[PDB]
Amino acid sequence: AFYLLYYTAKNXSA
Amino acid sequence: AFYLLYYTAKNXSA
Repeated sequence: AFYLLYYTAKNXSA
Repeated sequence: AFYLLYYTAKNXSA
C-alpha cells in the first residue's frame, strides 16, 4: 500500500 | 513548515 501524509493551511493509506 | 511523507519498498519539508 501507498501511505501519504501531508501538511500545507490543511492536513491526507491506499 | 510544510511537509509531505510517504511509504510504499520506498520511504520523502519546507
